[PDB]
Amino acid sequence: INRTDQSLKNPLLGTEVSFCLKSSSLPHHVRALGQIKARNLASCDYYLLFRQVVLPPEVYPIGVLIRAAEAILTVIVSAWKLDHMTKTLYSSVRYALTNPRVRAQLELHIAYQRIVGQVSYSREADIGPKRLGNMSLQFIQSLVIATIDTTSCLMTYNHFLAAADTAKSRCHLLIASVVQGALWEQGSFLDHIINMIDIIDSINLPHDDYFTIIKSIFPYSQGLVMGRHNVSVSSDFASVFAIPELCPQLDSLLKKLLQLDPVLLLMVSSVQKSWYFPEIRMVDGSREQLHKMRVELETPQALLSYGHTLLSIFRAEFIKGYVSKNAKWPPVHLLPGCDKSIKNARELGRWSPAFDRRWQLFEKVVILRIADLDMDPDFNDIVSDKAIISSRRDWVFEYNAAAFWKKYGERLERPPARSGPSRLVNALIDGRLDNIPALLEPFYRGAVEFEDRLTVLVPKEKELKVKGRFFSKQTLAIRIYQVVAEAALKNEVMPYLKTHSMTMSSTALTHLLNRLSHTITKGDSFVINLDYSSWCNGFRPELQAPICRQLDQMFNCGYFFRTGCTLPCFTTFIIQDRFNPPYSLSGEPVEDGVTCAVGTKTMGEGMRQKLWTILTSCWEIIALREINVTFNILGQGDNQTIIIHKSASQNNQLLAERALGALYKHARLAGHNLKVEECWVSDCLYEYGKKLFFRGVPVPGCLKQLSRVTDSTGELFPNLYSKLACLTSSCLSAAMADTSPWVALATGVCLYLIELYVELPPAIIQDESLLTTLCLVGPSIGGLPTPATLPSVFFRGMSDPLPFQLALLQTLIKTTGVTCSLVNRVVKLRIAPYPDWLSLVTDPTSLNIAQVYRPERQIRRWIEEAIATSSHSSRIATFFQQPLTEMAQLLARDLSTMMPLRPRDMSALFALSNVAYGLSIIDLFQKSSTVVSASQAVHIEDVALESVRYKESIIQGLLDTTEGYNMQPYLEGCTYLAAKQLRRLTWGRDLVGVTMPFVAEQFHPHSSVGAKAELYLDAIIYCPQETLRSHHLTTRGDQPLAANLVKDTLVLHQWYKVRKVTDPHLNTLMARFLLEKGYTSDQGLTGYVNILSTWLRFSSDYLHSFSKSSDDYTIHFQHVFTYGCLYADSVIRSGGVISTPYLLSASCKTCFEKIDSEEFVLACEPQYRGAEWLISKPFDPCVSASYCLGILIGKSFLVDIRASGHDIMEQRTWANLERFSVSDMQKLPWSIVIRSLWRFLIGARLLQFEKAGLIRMLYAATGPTFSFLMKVFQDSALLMDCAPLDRLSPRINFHSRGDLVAKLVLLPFINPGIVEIEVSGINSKYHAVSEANMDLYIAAAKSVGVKPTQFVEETNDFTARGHHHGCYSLSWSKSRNQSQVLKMVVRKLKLCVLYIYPTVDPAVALDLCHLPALTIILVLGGDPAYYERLLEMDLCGAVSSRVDIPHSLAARTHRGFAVGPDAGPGVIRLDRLESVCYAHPCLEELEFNAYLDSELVDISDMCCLPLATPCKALFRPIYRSLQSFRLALMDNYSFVMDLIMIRGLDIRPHLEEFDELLVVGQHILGQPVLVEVVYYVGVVRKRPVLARHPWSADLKRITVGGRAPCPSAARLRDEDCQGSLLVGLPAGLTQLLIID
Amino acid sequence: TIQTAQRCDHSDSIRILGENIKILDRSMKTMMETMKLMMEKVDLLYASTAVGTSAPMLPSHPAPP
Amino acid sequence: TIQTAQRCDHSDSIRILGENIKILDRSMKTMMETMKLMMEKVDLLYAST
Amino acid sequence: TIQTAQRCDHSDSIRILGENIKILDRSMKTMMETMKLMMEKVDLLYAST
Amino acid sequence: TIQTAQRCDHSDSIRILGENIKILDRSMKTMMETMKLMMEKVDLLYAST
Ligand SMILES: [Zn+2]
Ligand SMILES: [Zn+2]
Repeated sequence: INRTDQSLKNPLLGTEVSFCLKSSSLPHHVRALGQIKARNLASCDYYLLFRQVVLPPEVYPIGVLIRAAEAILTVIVSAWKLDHMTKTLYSSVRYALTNPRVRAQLELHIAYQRIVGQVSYSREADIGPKRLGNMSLQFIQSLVIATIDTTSCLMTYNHFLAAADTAKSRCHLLIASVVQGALWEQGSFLDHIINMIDIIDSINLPHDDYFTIIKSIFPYSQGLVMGRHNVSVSSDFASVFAIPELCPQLDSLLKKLLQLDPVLLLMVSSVQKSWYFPEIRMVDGSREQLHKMRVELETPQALLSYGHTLLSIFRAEFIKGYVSKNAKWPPVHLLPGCDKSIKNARELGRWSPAFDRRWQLFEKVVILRIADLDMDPDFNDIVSDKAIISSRRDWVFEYNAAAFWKKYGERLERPPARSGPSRLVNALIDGRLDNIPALLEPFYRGAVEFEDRLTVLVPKEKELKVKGRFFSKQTLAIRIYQVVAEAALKNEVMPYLKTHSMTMSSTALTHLLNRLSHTITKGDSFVINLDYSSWCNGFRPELQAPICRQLDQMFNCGYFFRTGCTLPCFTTFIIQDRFNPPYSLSGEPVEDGVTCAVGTKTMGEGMRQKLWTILTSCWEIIALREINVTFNILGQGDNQTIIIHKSASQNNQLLAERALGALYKHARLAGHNLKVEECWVSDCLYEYGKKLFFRGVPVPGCLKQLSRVTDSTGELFPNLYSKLACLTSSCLSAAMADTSPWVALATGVCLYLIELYVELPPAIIQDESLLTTLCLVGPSIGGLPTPATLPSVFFRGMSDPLPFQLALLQTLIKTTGVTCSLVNRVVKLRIAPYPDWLSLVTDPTSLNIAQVYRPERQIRRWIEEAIATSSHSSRIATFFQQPLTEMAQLLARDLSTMMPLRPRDMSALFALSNVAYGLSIIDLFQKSSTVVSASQAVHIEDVALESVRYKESIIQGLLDTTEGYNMQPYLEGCTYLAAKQLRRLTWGRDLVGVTMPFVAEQFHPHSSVGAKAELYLDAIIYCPQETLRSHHLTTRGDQPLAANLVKDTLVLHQWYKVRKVTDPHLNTLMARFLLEKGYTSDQGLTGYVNILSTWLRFSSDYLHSFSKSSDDYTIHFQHVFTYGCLYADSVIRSGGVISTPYLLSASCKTCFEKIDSEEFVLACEPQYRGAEWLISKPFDPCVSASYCLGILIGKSFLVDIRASGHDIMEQRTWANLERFSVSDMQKLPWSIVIRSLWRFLIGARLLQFEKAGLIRMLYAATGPTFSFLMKVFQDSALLMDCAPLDRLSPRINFHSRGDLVAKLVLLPFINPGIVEIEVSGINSKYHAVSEANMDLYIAAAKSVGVKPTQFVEETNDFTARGHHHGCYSLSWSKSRNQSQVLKMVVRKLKLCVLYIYPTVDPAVALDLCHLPALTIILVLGGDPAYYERLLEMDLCGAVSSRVDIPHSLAARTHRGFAVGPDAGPGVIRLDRLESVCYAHPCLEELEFNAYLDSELVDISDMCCLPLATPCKALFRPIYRSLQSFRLALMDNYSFVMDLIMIRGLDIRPHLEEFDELLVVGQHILGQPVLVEVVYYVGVVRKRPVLARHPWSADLKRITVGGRAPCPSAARLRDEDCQGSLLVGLPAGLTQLLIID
Repeated sequence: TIQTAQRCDHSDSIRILGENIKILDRSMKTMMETMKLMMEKVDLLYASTAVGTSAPMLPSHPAPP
Repeated sequence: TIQTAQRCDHSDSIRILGENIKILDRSMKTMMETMKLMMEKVDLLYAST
Repeated sequence: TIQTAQRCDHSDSIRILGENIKILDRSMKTMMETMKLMMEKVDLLYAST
Repeated sequence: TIQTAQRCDHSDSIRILGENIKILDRSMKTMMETMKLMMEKVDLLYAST
């Protein structure tokens, strides 16, 4: 066949056209030459034609497409229940498809795609004169002849592909831009896009200049943005480019866009691959490439010297990494003359800081063997997407015999038989890769055979470099060498290097980026971007020889690496440019300097991609450290982003200038001339990971990613299904990485409809209802892939696509004029006759349907016969042709016998299987590059016929009206039950484990404007801290955001042994699995909504139904929170403002199913014998869990204390301490955890610094700390049930629950009296419990029992006839009298229901709450902040037991009696009396008068009610018993004495607390209470000193003011009690108590 | 009997032998590095003179064990 | 007596010194082989003279 | 007694130690007559420049 | 018993190898003088190119 491409995937090359125009003898060239008209524009100027193509307006009736898109988007949004947004979307798409320019572009794209589909993969040779408006395209084999009137443009097929791709990209760009403009603060920027398109299309400069402008458009925009918003460091990057001097209109447009909004300019200008691509100038590009490869900017000797310096710095960095990891020096040898400091450091084992600035000392240290080289790469990466050649005897294949004959005058002597097994896969099958080390030996010895000393240079496609960006395609042996070396470096070296480790790690890197995102705005930590334009054609052998020798010595692979640094000096390079072949002399190419080059200095692009990164980091570090500036490096290879932190010595400008100078100097020495035209310094704009952050906020990529047309129909013959799948994957990737889900979804729907329009016939296209149903069907139940039915778009983690699919279909049926019959005839469900368990294990969520539209691949067919031919059998080639599929089927059917069938666990089990590995290897071998291209190339008529066969089959299938399985019963009622029933029917065994419901079905959003009580019964509440508006969508808020098989098998063994099961069959299966491997012995949300989330506070108040019991329900919190944030985002973007808090209520009752905490009992003994050929190489948990929690918390505190204020905003505890529930923790007896933590703390025995840090931050609360402790400690049950606390409760005094917990957890360092009593308990084996298996103990303790109860302790009540016991709640608080007065009024009025507004004092509300036989209804208006505060304050269950939450959240105004308002019906009002004219029997002085609706309430007859066990709100710790007060006072005195010994600790806050107790004691003793007291504190003669009189000059004077007599102390002021207080007290304490 | 044992003990002599062997090993390592420098120089010179001609890549390491 | 015999036996030291001398011999073979190539690297230079 | 007494045998080890020393010294002499090969080759190279 | 002790007696043999160690060590030294000299010879040759 011919024209075997439907998308541009090769670089444009005009050599063939030029050869044809030179009177070539090829028949098809002769035919083509006879059709070009007089004026024949050169192929270079192909865009000059395809820019003049104009179709007549309204050529394609796409109105049905518009209606279908509208209906589809309406249905999707309605299903999501965000109906208020519909209008916007429902209009935007319409507008997008009604603008004349956008419609014209879309019609042009459709015409292009139809033309491509009518010619590509055609049996015919030359296709008739197809018409494209005013063009007259006329294909001839791989040559095209465009013709606008009297102007031919003879070009290659790839040029036409480039034009079609340009049209497609422009259509995508226009549609995406319109949709984005709809959902965007400053919308409708489509006009600027159209103006830009017209301006660029108006350019008339020659090819080279035009493409220079196109290439520079984006860097110039970056320069414009930087030059306008650089606050500290000046930049002149914008001045380098010549856009203003060549395209003034484009410059003016860019300036205008910058004026409007910089982010808009960055977005618009990022579309590079949407303007016609260039025709690489091979003659002037290949010569330049070859010359640049073998140029010498530095003399080799200087290069070698600097290479030695690089070796020194590399050794230093590696040693630092190794010692930091393994706490010891690696095996090293010190040459004579080594500095004594190195000797001592090695002897002890450490990394003295002085080394980092003195790397030169390391020149005398040589690292001995540290590891070994694994000459055995896995197939996964060995055959990755990288074309290769069999061996040197293949170069003749990549050229044209006729062209070779014409150029010289002699034949090519091409071997008629295929001299080599095509690509990697074919050579592998031939059996060459059987023995890897035997193949790599010549590298080890250092003499690679002549057969493997050839490399082909291939121009890179889809790029704007006029002269090309050649990459390397290399023989098999060199490819294996590169793979092995890269793997070894990435595994055994890179992690040790500090610079690359922080980027290899996913979490660490993120932290750094976050820090930068929070610093560049502040005016510090600027960024330097370096762009090595000649990185690959840089490194010379000399620069690599030292580090390469060191590496060879490290891995004991003699000269293995070193050979790579000299190999290019003996290699032959040729340029893959057909119709321009190098001359041959004796079967080898000759050197001409234009097409062939015998030996060059550098291996080539990509080769040794890692070692080069190591060296680059090395010399950048050398450059920076020598000027002593803190820095970080993020290197993507060619380009490097260097973050430079501010230094108080100099401003940012001088620092940046010095850093640039140093980098230039120290990169010149390494033979990398760093021209200052691509390196710039900024503090507002920086790029990493191809994401362009501006002011720390990522720039949206919607325009770029959606306009980046992918390869499409990859690794398969062309077909509708593959195109739709690729489009869906592109849309999902755009949504997941960085894009608005709505923009991606709408653009995906529009593009999907366009794609269907391209292929399908008018019979289906002109049917609106059929088109809608077909687009909504989804792949799950069996249908073409679509971007609509993808719940993974909105949500981040794993998703279940079936319930969402059924919900979409239900909404469609219920809203649109479509009946269930149409859905039936579109879905065409057909249950498979037998269970295919292999599909289930591969895809747990799938059904047993026959996927008719799926394309049946035949790659296995081609290779199955390939292995049969030639009988070669040494490797995977032979011992993987066994009936692997049948064995996998047998294993799957065997796993199917599980009684509570769990597809998730089924897949888990069928993952640690030799058969599973074999199947995965087969899949990778099939679905990869270098195999499909090779397999398709050898056999292509098959795919040519298969494409048309598939197209006809799918058309016929879609056209017929026969209905399938009646899906009516599954399109009504809760979608969760429907999904379960459908799975059970299609499978027949009632899958349990994967049916997590559709969140929108589960939860219905609502606003608190008129919410009823019932809606609040089970709801999740969101509170915005202020009125929300579109501005908030961007400005951040304040609220927080191989060999593995054996280890996996062992981990699963432990996990399944923990779950308390006894399955002999499962143990047998696991033993069989391990037998083969040889072990035969034993919150978070998504990217889109984080910013808006930061302004919202989540919650969990539906505990009234679905969180009180330990049973876990199907709810998925991440998804629920993401959905709620999406609702808020929709309200904002639809022009609304979120002012009041809003809730998500529980809608579908049946969608809340209690999770089945059952265990599988696999019945039949397994029959999966094994795959010997595969894989050549080989006490209760409560106590353990409690000790583990104690030690984990201890180390978390130990790491938190080290962090500074700038390093505490991160919530990442030591090791992910947060992913835990609340009930799970409450299972453990907290006493055990407290004792474990105390033992760890005392055993740790940190010195003053750490102790002071702990004291300060724990009295405060920050980060993964007392913060999360208090989080865990809301439930008052634990407190009174915490054995340490109950004993301690009468020993310490507090003021809030945030202080009692601090005292309890700080007991070890404050009150040794009791901690040394509880320290008795200990067990060595518990200490040995490792944390690597921490989750195992928690899982073992998941179902220990039931958590404790809350109880309800009482407060001092009153009655008409009572006994005055004199006890009163809130004695310390000033509101004491007010609270008591309100209590008396309530009891006098005999109220059963009372309303409390947030205005009332929290303490007063709490005291009112503790009243029995009273219902409290807080007027919260949907904000639980006040109620949460009350719960936190209280230490009993009174609040939780007597506060009606459903009514409180639903009440905006009081209904009946209330407190807090100053006036109104039923309002209780207290008027403070100017003079106390009444002495109440219970209250000595009545300071207030109670009124109710203007009527005074008489409380004279009221009297105290008999008291009983009181709540902690009465401050029992200081009880009537003065001995208790004596205990507390002495304990605090001792604690203060101990604190005084802590150097550098601000003791003042503690001294005020101690002075409070001192005031209480003075009041008890009768001493006067001085308003101000001056205390002198210091350490004299190594002893604490706390005296009011200065007897030592070193004592620090501290003054405490505001001292007042505590009325609570009045009760303790018994005359006989005064003497008992001072008996036995310390002399200093007695002196302090007694006022002179 | 008692005096016949310590004469049969040569712990100090064996320690001296081991220390001397360690000295031999150290000097051997130093030679390894000096020879590696020589090899670097000669290999780089040969490679530099190799480009542009078909000079064979003579081995620069004996063989794997 | 027995404790005296233990001090009289130094197999552990014998083992380490035997291994050390063996690896020394291997290093020597490597020395000879590596040097052997230099003659091929320099003889052509003399011819070029 | 006899079982442990036989373990004290080290004559076989002394044999291989002696042979190792002999062969190592032979390699040393071989390298001596090797280096002596290029000794003059590079010594007269002073007059070469 | 005495004969067994005599059988284990190898001090003389040890003495022999002990002296060889010097012949080793001394020999080792000369190598440097015949390599450092050529090391610098190559170094000043590579620079002059
Ligand atoms: Zn439902
Ligand atoms: Zn309470």
